[PDB]
Amino acid sequence: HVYNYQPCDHPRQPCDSSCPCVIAQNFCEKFCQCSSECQNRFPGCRCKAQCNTKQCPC
DNA sequence: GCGTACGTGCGTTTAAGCGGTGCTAGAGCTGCCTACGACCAATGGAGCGGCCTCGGCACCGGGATCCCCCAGCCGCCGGCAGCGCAGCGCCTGACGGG
Repeated sequence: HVYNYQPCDHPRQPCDSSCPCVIAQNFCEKFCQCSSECQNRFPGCRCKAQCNTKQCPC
């Protein structure tokens, strides 16, 4: 069930299980209204050599 | 489960052990003489107290390793399953015998 990303909006709600990204089984993008503390956002892709291999989580 | 090496036993054999000398070295003691450490009275300054000021170390923050981990990756190889086959014993021909 691959779902197209949708910007979840949480003006006062937390990034709860009601989060559209959460229910969509997908990470919250930086375009989402989930704050800079949302735990569903991607962490940052710090693969030193090249972000290109099996060790690269990305 | 393997296996060796250490316990048990036997058969030499030899140095411990006993009993015996014989010695003098060295310990024990005494006599006597000296010096050296305790004691006493003085003296000052080394040591101990009281301030009291810088920076060595503490602490931080950040960047720098660097081991630790492990899937990636391949080599290897052996097992394994499949395939081709080598050899044999029987099967069965070739041909004279029965």
